[PDB]
Amino acid sequence: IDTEKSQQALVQKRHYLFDVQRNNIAMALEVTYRERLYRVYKEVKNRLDYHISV
Amino acid sequence: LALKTIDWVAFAEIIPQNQKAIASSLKSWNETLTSRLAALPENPPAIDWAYYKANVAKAGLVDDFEKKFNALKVPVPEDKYTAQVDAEEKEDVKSCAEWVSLSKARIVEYEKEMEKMKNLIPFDQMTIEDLNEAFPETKLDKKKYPYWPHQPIENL
Repeated sequence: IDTEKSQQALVQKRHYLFDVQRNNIAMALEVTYRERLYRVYKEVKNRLDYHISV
Repeated sequence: LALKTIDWVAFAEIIPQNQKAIASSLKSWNETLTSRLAALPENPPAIDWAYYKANVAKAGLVDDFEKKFNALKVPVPEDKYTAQVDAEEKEDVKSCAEWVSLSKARIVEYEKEMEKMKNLIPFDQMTIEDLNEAFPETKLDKKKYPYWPHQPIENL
């Protein structure tokens, strides 16, 4: 009986794998978005200050 | 960016033994994304033209460059992945809901059996037939041993 109950508790906690998949996907796409932001920002400022420096 | 609360070895209790590497690989990737988002801020620090208009000697190049900047659409990434894992999770919820239902049937089946074994008449009243009914392992095999004593003489 107690083994059955423990199995029930584990299979209750089951959903963490799926929500971790969720978290990883969300974080990955957010990181990519902010990386694009900084890519374009950095490079246009690079062109601008290239002109300034020359 | 909304995130979900997470315990970690609570996530390892539920992971089967066929995909441990996959599991803690996703764990490592999670940590990579933790530190990486924690590092850089949300938005880039916008830039002032006064330092860029009073400096560049080119004709309006500051203004049109930064106009293209302030008139630029950066491609927002799209999920295309949370829905499928959400549906997978729903399906698994179904599967293990029915698993636990079956095992609840088994719970109270076991508890019925335990109430039976708890309601056994004292042994000094029990006949060999009743002991056999309450411990069916003691039933002498009248097929592999059809003749008295109905068991191997070593156990006899």
